Amino acid sequence: SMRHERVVIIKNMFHPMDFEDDPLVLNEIREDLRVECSKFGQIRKLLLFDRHPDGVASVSFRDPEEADYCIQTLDGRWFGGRQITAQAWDGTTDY
Amino acid sequence: MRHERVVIIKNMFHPMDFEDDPLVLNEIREDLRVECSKFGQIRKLLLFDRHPDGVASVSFRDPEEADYCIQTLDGRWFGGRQITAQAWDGTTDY
Amino acid sequence: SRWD
Repeated sequence: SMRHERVVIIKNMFHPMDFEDDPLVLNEIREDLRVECSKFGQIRKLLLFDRHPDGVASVSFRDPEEADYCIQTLDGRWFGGRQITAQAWDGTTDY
Repeated sequence: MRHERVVIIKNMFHPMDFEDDPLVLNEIREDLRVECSKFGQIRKLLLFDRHPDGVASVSFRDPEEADYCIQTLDGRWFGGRQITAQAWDGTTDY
Repeated sequence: SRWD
């Protein structure tokens, strides 16, 4: 929503039950995401909201073009049954 | 001498895919009909929506169409899942 | 469509 927003919100990337019966899956998913997103730009912060029912992650980049690139590439990508969405953070919603 | 016409596809879905949205099962069934119709005439199409392995069966009019469907679909990607496709054993009920 |  901000003119030069650097924070990307990714949704539908997991369900919290994915982590119930194997505690290694969370770290695998987190680094899978870090590996993919570091092709797009310098990551300043990466967060998985591992109990959010909507499967939310946020990736903060150094430059707005990096967030724009990430969004373009990831949004609508299929992943374990769901289309993930990727959008600029509105600058207010918590997860 | 069995000329098997039935293809068994696995890992095409998970039953939890359907629990939130009651339209997804028919959506993916029809998506499978469209793709499989590229290989030949379909006689019968079944999705076993409670099976944890994500199993569907596709029965073709001719064994050559089943063979071609198996060659093309095994290892392909459907909704972000890699599927397997193989000849039915003729005895297992999913 | 979810294909490929």
